Amino acid sequence: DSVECPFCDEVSKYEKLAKIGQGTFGEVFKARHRKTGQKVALKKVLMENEKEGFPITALREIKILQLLKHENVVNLIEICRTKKGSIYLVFDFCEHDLAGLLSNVLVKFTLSEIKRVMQMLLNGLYYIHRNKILHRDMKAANVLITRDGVLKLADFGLARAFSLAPNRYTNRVVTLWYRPPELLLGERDYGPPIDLWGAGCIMAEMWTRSPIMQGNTEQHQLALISQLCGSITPEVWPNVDNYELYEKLELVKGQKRKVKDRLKAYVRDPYALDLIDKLLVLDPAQRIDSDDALNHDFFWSDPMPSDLKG
Amino acid sequence: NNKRWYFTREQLENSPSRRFGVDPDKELSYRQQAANLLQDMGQRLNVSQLTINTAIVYMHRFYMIQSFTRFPGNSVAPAALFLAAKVEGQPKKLEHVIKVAHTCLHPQESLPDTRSEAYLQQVQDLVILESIILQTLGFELTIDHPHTHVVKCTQLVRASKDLAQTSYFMATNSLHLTTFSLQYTPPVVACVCIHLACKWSNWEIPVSTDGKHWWEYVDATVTLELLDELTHELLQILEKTPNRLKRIWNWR
Ligand SMILES: CNc1nc(C)c(-c2nc(Nc3cccc(O)c3)ncc2C#N)s1
Repeated sequence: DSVECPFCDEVSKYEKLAKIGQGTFGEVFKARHRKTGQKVALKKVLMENEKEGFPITALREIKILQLLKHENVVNLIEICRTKKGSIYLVFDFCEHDLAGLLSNVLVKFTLSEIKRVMQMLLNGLYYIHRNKILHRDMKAANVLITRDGVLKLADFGLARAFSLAPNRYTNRVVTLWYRPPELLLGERDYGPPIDLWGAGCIMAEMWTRSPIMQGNTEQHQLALISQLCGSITPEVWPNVDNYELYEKLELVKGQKRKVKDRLKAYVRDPYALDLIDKLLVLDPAQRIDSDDALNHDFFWSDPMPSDLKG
Repeated sequence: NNKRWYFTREQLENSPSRRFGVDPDKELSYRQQAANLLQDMGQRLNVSQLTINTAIVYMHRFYMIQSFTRFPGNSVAPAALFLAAKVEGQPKKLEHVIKVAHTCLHPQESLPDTRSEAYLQQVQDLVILESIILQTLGFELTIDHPHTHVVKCTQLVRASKDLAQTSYFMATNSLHLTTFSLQYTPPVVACVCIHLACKWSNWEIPVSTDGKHWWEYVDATVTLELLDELTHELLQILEKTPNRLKRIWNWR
């Protein structure tokens, strides 16, 4: 005896192709629209554990994809039903994901192409922040590139809106390797700067072809960071000595920044090094923002940023 | 898009419900009723008037696709409220919404043993419904209410603390009492509320240095013809609602 539903199509209009989402992370399928051939990505809304109706986290993400419409942000086409039932987010399909390319040994980037990638990514960041959204899950894997060489920021599952007052946000956000000092020290009043820290790790990954600081626990992560950026001193990071987790996790203090030195090998360009160094800054307050990053001489020197083919 | 959830008068007459024999007069009643249910529950659950309003819009919209004869207000209202609360970051526990909805609709009834099959079933019932609401709204849950635009305007009209309260009063009531939200954009509706708030209090706001009436600075599509016709309609139904007008009547 079922009911009307003008504004929610059955997902069966798409023909499933192949599970992209490995590690069963998401249950993400590639699909093909049955009539026009248009390719899309389908994410099912899980809720095996939801005992509180439709997952509030889903509602959030949906609110956010609906808001964000921009050349460098993945596009939610619509939401679909099944007809026991289930719910699917439907996205414009993206040929590659940055992690897949950085891992592939055959793939190769010129300095000119790398510049372009970072430019699109930083542009996306500028945009969503302009829109009061924090992504909170910056990683190579969450960065897609379309067959025609346009970069898209993806996966807003963990994303969330932010504002101004004292803020009380969830702390355990962002993949460990890409998580910034603030969070590890227990900050809950954080903002856009945490995404830029992510951008830093990714930028470096463009040459090292591998996540740079891979800690096993927060203790370990913070170790690695001190061995790259120097050690957290109220001197270097004004007022860092105000977190409880500060001395209750104390890490060694005979440590000076090797950001430029240790990466000197992989990166040739003095500019690219300088920009990375400005992203991987300890104090979030002193960390470069998307606007200044886009203006960095890196994007306005030779070789200028180019298009993407191989 | 911008026109999906806005309807002409002719479209409002041909409601899914009129299609199943429901008088247009009756239907408005079903709407107001739900709105009340929403208000009463919302207050006992101690959520914001914002959420109450967001639930109320979902309700109005739902019933431009669904018919009252197939989904009763007493079933939709709790579902829609449960939802609006999640959306407005004021989430209420499913068990807790069920409980309040019960005592609201059955002040007399004895609340079931949460262990019962008859209770387990009615939990699942709410959830099913919330889903049917999402799919009806095509997952479009970001609402916009006149209230935002009220402050913006009233402030810039420089109107007493009191005048301003009366204006929001008009706002919240146009939601319970009318289908303005289905026909006019929050901004336009706000002008309607402020216009009447002034008429009610004998406030007159004099013409800008330009000869342009206040509302034009809030929306150029709006005209005196419209505002006058609309406030009349709104004032009429207020006069119909027992004690509503008493709330703002200058007793002195
Ligand atoms: C795991 N998180 C993700 N959600 C979506 C929807 C993803 C996605 N993936 C693609 N294509 C793709 C994915 C993984 C590797 C690769 O080489 C290509 N296109 C669009 C989206 C979106 N949204 S990934």
